[PDB]
Amino acid sequence: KSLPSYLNGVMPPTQSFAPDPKYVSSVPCILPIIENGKVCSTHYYLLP
Amino acid sequence: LLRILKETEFKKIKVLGSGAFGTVYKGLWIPEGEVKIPVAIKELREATSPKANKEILDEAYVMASVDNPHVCRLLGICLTSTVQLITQLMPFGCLLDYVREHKDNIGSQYLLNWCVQIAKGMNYLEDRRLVHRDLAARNVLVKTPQHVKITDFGLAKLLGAEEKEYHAEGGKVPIKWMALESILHRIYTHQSDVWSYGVTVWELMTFGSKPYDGIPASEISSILEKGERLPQPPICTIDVYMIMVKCWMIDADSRPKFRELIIEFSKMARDPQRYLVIQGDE
Repeated sequence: KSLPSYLNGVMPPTQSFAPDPKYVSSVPCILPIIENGKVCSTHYYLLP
Repeated sequence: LLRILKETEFKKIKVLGSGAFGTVYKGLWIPEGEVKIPVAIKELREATSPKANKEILDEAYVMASVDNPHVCRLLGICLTSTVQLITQLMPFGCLLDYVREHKDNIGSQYLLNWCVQIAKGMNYLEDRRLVHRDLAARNVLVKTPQHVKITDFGLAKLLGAEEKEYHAEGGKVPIKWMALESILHRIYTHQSDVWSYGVTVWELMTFGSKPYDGIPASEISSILEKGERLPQPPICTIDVYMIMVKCWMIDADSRPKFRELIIEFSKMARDPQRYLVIQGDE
């Protein structure tokens, strides 16, 4: 009943609302935080 | 109205967490002419400019004054070489952990009430002219499973009299919770908080899933521009999902307002089973 049907309950990473102009915008430098090998996977460096 | 604490007044018993902001402690507070109060102690570790310290303080004065069930009051502050925010301990912990660990003890009623409670708290802060800038399920805390609270780890901003925007300087930032204009332009507004409310809400309904799972944060701004957004949760009817999605409109002013979010989720919360279909919750 308007619930999403997925194969075996599995979500895809994303779902597209294209070509709706409210969701389509009509590429900066993101770096992880790593002290050996990621002490935090939710935050990143944001540079120009 | 904001209590300045001496270092003698309080001690850190245990570490509870770390991150970009710094470190959270289990702690004990003894006010001066007294009772021991179990507290959390957040130690901010960013080497602050004058600009940065003034901004934290101003945020702190506001947080000290809050009187709303759904927002944590700043009990005190200890400035030295580091800022330490002292706040009432929440032993139940954060909401992200709860929904991951206690999925089976969560029905539609709990979930939509959490949504309302967070909206109410976030609206309260918007009336206080505070851009929170860090809403995630990793920063909503459980007082009790019926009652949840928003907190800050020093990153919120008070907007001056004729300011709509806050322009951040660069830092460590939660890309997958951020509105697109905060990534491209580092602009933070009450409406960018709305975006992050949506993501918060997605996390709840997916019982703690990692958003955009398997897509590196480096690619996020692209897929957003192309119209890709977080998928519809398995338990969600279309009515709920469409509310979440409207928070991720490109035009920030066109997104819902926390006011509307309260009214909307509050209606749904009077007939929860209509709007969230959860196994065994019938």
